Amino acid sequence: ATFEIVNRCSYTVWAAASKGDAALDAGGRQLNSGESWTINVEPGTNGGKIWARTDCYFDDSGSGICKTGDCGGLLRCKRFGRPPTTLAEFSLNQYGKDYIDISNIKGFNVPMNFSPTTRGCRGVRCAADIVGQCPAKLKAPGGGCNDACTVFQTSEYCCTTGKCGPTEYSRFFKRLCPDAFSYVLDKPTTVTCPGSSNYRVTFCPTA
Repeated sequence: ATFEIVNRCSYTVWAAASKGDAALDAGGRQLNSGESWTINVEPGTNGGKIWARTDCYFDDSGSGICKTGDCGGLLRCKRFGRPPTTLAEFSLNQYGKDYIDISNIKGFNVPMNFSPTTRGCRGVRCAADIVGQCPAKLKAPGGGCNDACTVFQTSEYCCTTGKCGPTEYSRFFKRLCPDAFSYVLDKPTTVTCPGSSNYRVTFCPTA
């Protein structure tokens, strides 16, 4: 499958794509405002994620740091990024279907549209100003809005026992972005697409 990753933000983003134990394609790249990066993801990929990182500095060897979404200080991510990270999530070619979603379970840093470029299913979007509205206790100093599990580390926020309910913090994410997961047992906002669809992730889709 092919994914076009488009930075519509007015600021530079460092895109990342990983399946947790390995990079997808090159795994990461600088995207200036307006730049597009097309990657090839292998059919049958399970648990892929795409996200944006902000305020990064890297050297020549590709080591450095980002203020949101850092993946162990590498430009080319091999594993997942440090919250807060708005997450595009996908599993491809699972019994003839593709499954996509946007997730706020690891917080929010950049607004995002996640849409197919082929036919047969709708896209999902989380483009509200979650950072600006972020509750005081969840604001990440580096920018972005942390999830309650990252901040407080309780069984309720992290759904550690497999049972947990909505919280005042999860309801904040859900009210601004109903189409994204707000906690682990949120009623699924997953979209079912035909197998081997193609996709576009757009950062800052409206502004």
